[PDB]
This record gives sequence, C-alpha cells and structure tokens, in this order.
Amino acid sequence: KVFERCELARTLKRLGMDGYRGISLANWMCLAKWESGYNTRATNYNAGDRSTDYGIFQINSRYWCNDGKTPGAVNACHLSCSALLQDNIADAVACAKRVVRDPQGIRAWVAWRNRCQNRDVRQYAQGCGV
Repeated sequence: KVFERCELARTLKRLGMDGYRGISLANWMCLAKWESGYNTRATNYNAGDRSTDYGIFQINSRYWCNDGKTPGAVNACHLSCSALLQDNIADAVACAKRVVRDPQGIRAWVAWRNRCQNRDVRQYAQGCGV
C-alpha cells in the first residue's frame, strides 16, 4: 500500500508515534518519506552484507526482524520480516518503536541524518489535522 501523506500522518498519531521517545510526528513522516516513499511493500537488498530492508520504515533484517537468510542476524522485534510488508502498519510501528528504544534513537537510520536532521520538517505533517 502507498499511503497518502495526511492519511499516514493521522494513522501514526493514532498509533502513538507523536513524541515517542522524544521524536515528533513530522520526523517520523520525514523518515517514511525518504525510506520508502510511504510504500509498505518496499524492500531493498543490500548486496554488501546480505541483509534486506523491509517496509515503510525500511527496517533491517540483521537486527530487527527474521527472514532466515541474513547471516548472523538477530530478531529484536520478534517478528518475521513478512509482517513488515503488510498494508496494516501496526507491526511495523511496534517494531519502529523498538528500534528507537536503543541509544541511537532516530539516528539509527542514516537517511534521517542525511535528509531530516537539522532541517525544517514541518512540511511533512502540515495541514493534516494532527
């Protein structure tokens, strides 16, 4: 499923992402935008280390979900990576919450550093009624 901007903003708020571990909703929106373009079925294979990024937040199989084919991987979210490809994003949000519970927080995603950090991210959530 490819979410529309405001549709996603409203869903993330209902799921309790606004201010989660200090991260505002607009930052989560910026992250989803640059990671998958708000697409829940997006996958990206990293030939360099044999891991794959799954879903709307592009969560990595090396540490967060289990796909069975990633060498020396763990499954911190205790989810099959398949769960991160559903149209319903409840599982992906629960896993995203787990990722930022680590010391790096939102910085765990390099895309956030490159395109969201120290920027005016208001635009991503503006005018959505949240």
